[PDB]
Amino acid sequence: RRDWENPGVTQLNRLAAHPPFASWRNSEEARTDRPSQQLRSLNGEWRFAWFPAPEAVPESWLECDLPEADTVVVPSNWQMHGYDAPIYTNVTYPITVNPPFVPTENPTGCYSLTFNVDESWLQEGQTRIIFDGVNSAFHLWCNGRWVGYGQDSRLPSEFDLSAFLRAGENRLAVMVLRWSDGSYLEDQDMWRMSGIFRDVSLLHKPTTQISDFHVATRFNDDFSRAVLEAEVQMCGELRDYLRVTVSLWQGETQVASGTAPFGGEIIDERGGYADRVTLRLNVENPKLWSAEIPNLYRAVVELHTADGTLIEAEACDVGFREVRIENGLLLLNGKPLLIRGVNRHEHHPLHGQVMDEQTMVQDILLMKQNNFNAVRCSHYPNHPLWYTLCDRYGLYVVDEANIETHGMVPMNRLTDDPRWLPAMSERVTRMVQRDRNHPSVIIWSLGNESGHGANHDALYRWIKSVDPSRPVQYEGGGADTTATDIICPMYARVDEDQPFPAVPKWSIKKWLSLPGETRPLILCEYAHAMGNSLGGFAKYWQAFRQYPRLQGGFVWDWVDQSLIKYDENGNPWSAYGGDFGDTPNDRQFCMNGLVFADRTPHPALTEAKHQQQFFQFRLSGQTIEVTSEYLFRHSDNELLHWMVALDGKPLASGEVPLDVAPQGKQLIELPELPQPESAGQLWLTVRVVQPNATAWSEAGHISAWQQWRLAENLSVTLPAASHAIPHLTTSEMDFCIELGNKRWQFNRQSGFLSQMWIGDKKQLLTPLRDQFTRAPLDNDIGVSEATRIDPNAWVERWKAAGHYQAEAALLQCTADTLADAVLITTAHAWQHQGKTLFISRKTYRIDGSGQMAITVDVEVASDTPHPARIGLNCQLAQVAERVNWLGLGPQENYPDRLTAACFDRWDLPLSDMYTPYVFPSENGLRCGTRELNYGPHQWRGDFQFNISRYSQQQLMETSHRHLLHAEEGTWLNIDGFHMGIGGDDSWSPSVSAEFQLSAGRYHYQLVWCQK
Amino acid sequence: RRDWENPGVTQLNRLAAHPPFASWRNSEEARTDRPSQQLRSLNGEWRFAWFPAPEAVPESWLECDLPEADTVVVPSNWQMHGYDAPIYTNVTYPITVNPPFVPTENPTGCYSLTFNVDESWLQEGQTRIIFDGVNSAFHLWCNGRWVGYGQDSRLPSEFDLSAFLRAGENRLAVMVLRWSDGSYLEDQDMWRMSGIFRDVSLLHKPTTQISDFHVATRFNDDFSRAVLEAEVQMCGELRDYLRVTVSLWQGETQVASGTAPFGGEIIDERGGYADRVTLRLNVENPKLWSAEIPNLYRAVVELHTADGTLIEAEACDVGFREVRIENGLLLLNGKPLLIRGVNRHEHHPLHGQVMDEQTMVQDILLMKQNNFNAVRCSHYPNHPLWYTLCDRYGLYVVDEANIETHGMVPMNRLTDDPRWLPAMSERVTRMVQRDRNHPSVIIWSLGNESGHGANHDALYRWIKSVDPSRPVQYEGGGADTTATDIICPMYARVDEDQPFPAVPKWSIKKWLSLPGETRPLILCEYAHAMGNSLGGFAKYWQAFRQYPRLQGGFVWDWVDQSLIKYDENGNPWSAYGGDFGDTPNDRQFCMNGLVFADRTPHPALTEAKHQQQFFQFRLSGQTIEVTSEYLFRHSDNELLHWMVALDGKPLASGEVPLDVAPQGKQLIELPELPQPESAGQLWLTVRVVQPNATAWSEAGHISAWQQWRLAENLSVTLPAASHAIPHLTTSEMDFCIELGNKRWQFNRQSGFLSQMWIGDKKQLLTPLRDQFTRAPLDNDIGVSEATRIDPNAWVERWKAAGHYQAEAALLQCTADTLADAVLITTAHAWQHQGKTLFISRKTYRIDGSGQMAITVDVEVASDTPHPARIGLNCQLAQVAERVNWLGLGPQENYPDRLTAACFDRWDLPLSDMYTPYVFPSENGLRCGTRELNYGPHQWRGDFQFNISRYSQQQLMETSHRHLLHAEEGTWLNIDGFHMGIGGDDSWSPSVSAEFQLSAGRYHYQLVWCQK
Repeated sequence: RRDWENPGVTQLNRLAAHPPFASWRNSEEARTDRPSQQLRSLNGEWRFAWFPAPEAVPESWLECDLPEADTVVVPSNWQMHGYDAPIYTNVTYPITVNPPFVPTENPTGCYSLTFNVDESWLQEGQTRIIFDGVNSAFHLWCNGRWVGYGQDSRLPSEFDLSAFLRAGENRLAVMVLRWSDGSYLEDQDMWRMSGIFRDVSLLHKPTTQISDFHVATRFNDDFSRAVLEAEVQMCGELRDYLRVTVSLWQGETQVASGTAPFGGEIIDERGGYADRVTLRLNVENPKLWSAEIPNLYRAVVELHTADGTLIEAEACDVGFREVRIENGLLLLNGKPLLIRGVNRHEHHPLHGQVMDEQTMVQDILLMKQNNFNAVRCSHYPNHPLWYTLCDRYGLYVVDEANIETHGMVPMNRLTDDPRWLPAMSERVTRMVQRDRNHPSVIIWSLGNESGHGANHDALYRWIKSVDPSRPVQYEGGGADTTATDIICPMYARVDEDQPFPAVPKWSIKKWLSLPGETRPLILCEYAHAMGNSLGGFAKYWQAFRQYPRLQGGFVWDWVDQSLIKYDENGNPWSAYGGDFGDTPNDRQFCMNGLVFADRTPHPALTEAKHQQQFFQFRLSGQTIEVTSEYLFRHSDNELLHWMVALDGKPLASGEVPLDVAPQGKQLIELPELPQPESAGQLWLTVRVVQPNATAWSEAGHISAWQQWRLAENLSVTLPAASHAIPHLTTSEMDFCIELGNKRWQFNRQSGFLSQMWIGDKKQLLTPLRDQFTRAPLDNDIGVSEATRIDPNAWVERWKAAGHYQAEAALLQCTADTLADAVLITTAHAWQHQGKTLFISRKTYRIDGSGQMAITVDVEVASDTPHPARIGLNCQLAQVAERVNWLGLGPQENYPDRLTAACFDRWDLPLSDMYTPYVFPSENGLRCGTRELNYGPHQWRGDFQFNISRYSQQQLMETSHRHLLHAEEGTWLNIDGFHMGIGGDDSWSPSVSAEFQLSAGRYHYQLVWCQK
Repeated sequence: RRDWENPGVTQLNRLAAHPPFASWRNSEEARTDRPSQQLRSLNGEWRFAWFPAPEAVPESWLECDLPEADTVVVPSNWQMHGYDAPIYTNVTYPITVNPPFVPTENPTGCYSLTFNVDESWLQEGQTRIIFDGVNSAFHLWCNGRWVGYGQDSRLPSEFDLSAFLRAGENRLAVMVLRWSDGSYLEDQDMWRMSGIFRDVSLLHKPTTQISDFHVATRFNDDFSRAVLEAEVQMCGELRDYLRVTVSLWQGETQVASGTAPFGGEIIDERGGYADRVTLRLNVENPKLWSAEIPNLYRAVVELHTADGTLIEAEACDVGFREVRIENGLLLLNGKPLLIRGVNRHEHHPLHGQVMDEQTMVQDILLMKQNNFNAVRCSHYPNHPLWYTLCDRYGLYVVDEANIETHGMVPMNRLTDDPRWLPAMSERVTRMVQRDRNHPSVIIWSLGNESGHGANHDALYRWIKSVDPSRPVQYEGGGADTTATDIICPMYARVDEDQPFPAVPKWSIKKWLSLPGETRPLILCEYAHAMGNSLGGFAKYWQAFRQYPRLQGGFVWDWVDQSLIKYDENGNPWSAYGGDFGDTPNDRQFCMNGLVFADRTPHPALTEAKHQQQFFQFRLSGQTIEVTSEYLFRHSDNELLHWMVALDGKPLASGEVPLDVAPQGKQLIELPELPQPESAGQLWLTVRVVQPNATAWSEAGHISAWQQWRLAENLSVTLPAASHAIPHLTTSEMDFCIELGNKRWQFNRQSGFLSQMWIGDKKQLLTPLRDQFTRAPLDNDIGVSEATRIDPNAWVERWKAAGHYQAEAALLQCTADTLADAVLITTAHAWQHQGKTLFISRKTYRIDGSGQMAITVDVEVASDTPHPARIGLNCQLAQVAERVNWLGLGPQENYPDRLTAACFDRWDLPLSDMYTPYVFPSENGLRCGTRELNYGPHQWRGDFQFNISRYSQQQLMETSHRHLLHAEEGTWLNIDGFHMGIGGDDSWSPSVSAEFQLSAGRYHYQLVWCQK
């Protein structure tokens, strides 16, 4: 029999799902969550062998381990050890589509563990083994005797070893298969790997047990009285002296308690359950749970006797909150939620898909510090410690079933087939049976990207039947199906519509206004941050804040899924799909996160932080309206620090303590602000600072900020008459301008500034030319490769029009001396295959004071695709350690993503000016720049600059950041106009028309001097 | 592995469910439903062995059959052959309740078949084997090689034998187990048996196949234009030249056709199914299908090539009807249905649960002739020929899934467990996949008596998701759960409420009026006809006709489930639970049908026929309002025959042709009716006669009848002065009265009429005494046995009060001669343990003309339970061949069940006066009797008489009808007052207060003479 090739068999001799059990024998040890000695961890050094097929495994492995097998640590994935190549694929299945049959070449991992069991465990009670996760299917042997079979990969599999274990030395043998019929339900967009990637534990229970318990909370309209209903299910012999005690604790203080004997209410004509008992505990003025204030209680269920002798104890964490939907609005504790969620994949920086507590805690801290209040367990149930840490730290959790058949054509082939109805149920129901006691979990999810079938509807309303306390959602079928209470499309745009046949993604504002539609909209996936991305996030959050039924969404996604490889010298470097020999692969589409693999923040994280602030600011006159977006907490750990700056020079500042009610308004009256008579723009900047240290933040954390323009003083002063005039000399090929120390040289053949001299030091390695092309971004490329070309992609439209190939032709290059200046007029045109795309007309005025003023007028054809860039390009010959600039910063910003950057004077190291994206592209641009100082050079005007050690040509050719080599000198790109980056999705043109260079005529002025 | 003890494994290598396939290779052979040679019947002589356990089966059976094995016919049940004892149980499981484990003693039947397969079948195509039903689980071997495993019992199991079959001699070996884990879902109230009880077939298909097809009909508001949507699914290689033709035929006339290549509409983001194709055929003025006019079309689906070469053809029957629910009303074709349904168990008279076409046709004819328009497939899917015969003959079908866990405590133990969610789905989904193309099936059913769980809800709304064309219902959980569109309680009463805890059965009129309730009410089970039963049916149908949302119900049930045993002389006799050694058993609760096991009608069938007439009559003045209850047919084969009778003597009659629109009204004006001056009551009787022969009825069938009282002539004449006076002689112990030939003798010790003499022939074997007790009915006993006594049962209240034990005490017995008569006054009292229950005072007047007038006054105590009877009892010494009576008849009727019997003069054989109920009880009563003639004796008055050869004492002692022996003479019971029989249920007191003898004082007069 081949159980891995049959969807009707998903388990053999596997125990029922339940909430996590520690099997305490002391109620005080359960209350404080002390470790239980009845639970043993089998994590550690296991013996491992690899085989190309399960049939190649010798049967002598069932008796003793092979001498040729290696020692590995469990949990791990054997693709991170050299036994296989991890396979990255987005939509296409990594195997031949032929359900439910897998290829004969099925990689097999044979794990073995030799251990000992105490004799007290064997005399009484039941001993079970728990596998928290095995990818994908596995067969279990205990002492050479077959125990059972498991198929699911993200839910624990539990087997009874009481009749298998022996005193002394015991050997457990697990045969794990890479591919199974369940892998057809596991088409998630991640790295496909395999192995025992989660914890292995051994649990000992008494003869009579606490088999299950369900804890629910019911409230009134005011949330001042609460009823905790705890229903307890036992296994074993029914005895009249058996009693249960349900105790609720806040810290060390008992709040409520209840003791009843076994026996339930009459339900049917035959009676009720004799092995179940329900307890109703009344709580007066409970402390409600939320993402703002995570108030937690400890619920201890003690199965004992009438004498008071404790048999067993099970403890859990209970949060008094109630999540429901009324009037098309999702309410938690009676208040409409605004979801600031993010999609999270379980990707360890070093160990692949093996998750520990440290990475969970770090990820939670960076999400909470960046104003994220929710998280999506995508696309599978997570590690049960993740949920507990979410309850402790206060994050909303959307628990999603491990179902995805994105590679099926059509996508609902398996979900409409009743033959796959059992197996899918085993991936849904058990999940609920594991996670219905966590208050962090507020929304159940059927899965992702599986079309719409009747199995989805059946499992959906099954969850509605068993657990009415949580709303449940599903994307497939167009996000309007009967299988969702919450509208959750992926990558739907704010204003424009994209009507695909029979699954149209209408705009969210239009979607809410459709005839007969009532449900709230929370985006399951939006704002694809794949590389240099996340443009239009301000539009998304403006729509969220303006519309009551637009309640936020989940950003895709948190962390890049890149794997560490090593070069010839052993230096580590991040790698993506296709770097391990896996073919076919979706090349860099595994990196969509807001942080790097080592949890280094991207510049997009600052924009996400600014757009998700819980404090909104409105400057009117000289007063500030501060509006809270907290729903349950008072502003008790926040103060407003304001400052006024004249062109980056501070003038006045102050600190005001914030006292704002939840979703309330506060007025702050600033003192008499300075009124300078010096030229420049006055900027008012406010920041919200937390003085005390929270469990997730440190003392002085900035949670919100805002900037406005105050009164402006335009400069009307005139420069003094420079005593020296520039000498202009005309050669047969060059124009040479002297000002004593400073010498400019223009080449009359190319028409560009050939060379600059200060003393005898050359300053330009390449001439100052025009640039209308950038290194293509991940949003620009989309899903277009060399083999398959997408004509809608921006990079393909640019290279089809010859933007990367067009050659500059010199139309005019004249020079003439003025009274106190030398005037250089140039005029070029860029042509491709006889078609003129761009025409540049520049005027260089060299004054006697030393400044060189460049006026640039660019004509762009309307029929050619809109250029990504209009500016200048040169390579300086000097590498300076510091870069100074008066402008927006200090992070990377773009025309469609700049609301987070503040206008000030920023000084940064040169290496900080380059964003180390794994896939090289355009990066490091700083918008709104009024002044730029680098070495001896100073540039003034209004421009967007990026300064780096890598040319745009090198950034275009190179596919990995570790292959980049620093070039001689420093590459500078000053641009009059720059095009937005997009970010609605990464397979369609996402740049809005307001951020496209579509005017046709552009003008910009620069001043180049030596400070 | 023990697959029969694991709910996660319900099949192994079993093919998907589909509508029935014949695999035609000629479209004309498919259109006419000619037999297909690609389908072979394996029914016939198989080799069979019996084993106490599957482990006791030798493996040599896998190679060749055992020499000790017998030859049986397939299909059959081996409990009908002596290998096992069939077990009857109602609620208690026949095995130890320990799911999913069955006892080690599991009876095993090993079937073997040796056959041959043509070599043309092996060269090309796929050969499969179909088991239409195997009870319960089975393992299959072909030529000694294991093929698969099946678990379901009422749905076909199909296995692929293409890679197993060989040229020449092939052997198939089936191991069938009596008990499995699926038997926990098979707790239906029937005879538990086992074996291959349905057909076994072998089907041959090509390489490319028609795997499935779904046919649906969509209408407009008028039902004049129809769209037939036929969706076709194929298996095999996808070729561009493959085409499908969907042809619709009415007789030999093609109505519509459509041809399209394979390829469907775009459904998801990945596209659509390339192996599916949908055809939309427009039909102009279709002939709608209903139970009144079953208009059928033949739909032929031909998979062929572009050249026109036919590959394969599949044909089905299509009825254009649309069943929906609006405004809380169930509409078929826009008209509100009034269900006249009945519950049917598949019980063959001789072969147990093996159903053939003859029994189906006969059952359908008796249902349609008795005004039944619907049937419930309870509690399991039926034989696929049953549905086809229902479409041909026009019966509505409620298809019910094979799920019932009535023995679980609580009843929803398995249906709330997600672990049983897969298996239950395999019993639901596949059923739909077999029966969604039959227009006879109008209502889907999840099952019966399983409580309410989340699995019921999930499967319910799964059926809603796949098949919206039919409403779907479920009883469990109190019949108000979210798992029903149609309210279907069992045995809910018309007016009185019975509030069980958490599952109350409120009265239907009150149920419809509950706050927030909207759905229509159709009773799934009502009017329990267990033996002498079905009282209050008139109340049920009055409630159905008065209330628009009360749309009828299903009577439980059609046929008695009794098995034929043989005595010492080989004479067959019907037997019930406990007659085969099965213990525990529910003794005669298997016989609840309206017909006997040999399809002999019970007297209750006449009442069912009269209460379900499609014609209602209202007499006003001398005109008759005839109202049709047909919804789709015109009265084209009906005429009204009226007659007027004076005390059973016909006077005038006539025949009027009926011309009534559907649910219309017609006035019939009778001619000048006779006006007799003779004494007596005039009765007007109307009958609806069908002159022509329908497919289900014969020429002259009576479908409805009604009777009214016309003007009455009270008798004021005086009897003549008799010349002779009776001589009265007083003895020391007797009173003797002479009238020449006729001599009466009263015993002065007992006070009763001791003897009657005509000539020298004695006429009484026992004296004429009072009787206040009857042989207890099945409704009177209820669920009370000798071991467990139910105090609420009527028989236990009667025997606890001493009604069957009370002794008559003589208070007064006097005699005195009158002028022309002799007057005998008697007065008794019945006492038990010093408590007087009844007091009888009789007056016997013996006139000189010959008549003996008896006036009886009975006083009944109020605190004692109300007697079932108040009348006289005697045993005549003469057995006459004929019984004549002027009164209601000619069938058995009772005070609460008499609306079907007509008042006339009926002459019947004596053997016809005894109803042969299998469990003996009170029977043969005739109500409203004005005159009774038997031998030389004549009785006049108003009384209820039953005349038989068996005493009430013998009917009480004896438990089987074959043990009854005819006594000397003839037992006669003339009763002044009789108590109703009940029939709302058979476990509670169902007799209404208006039919109980609760007045306290009663009076009746009789006249005894010699005609």
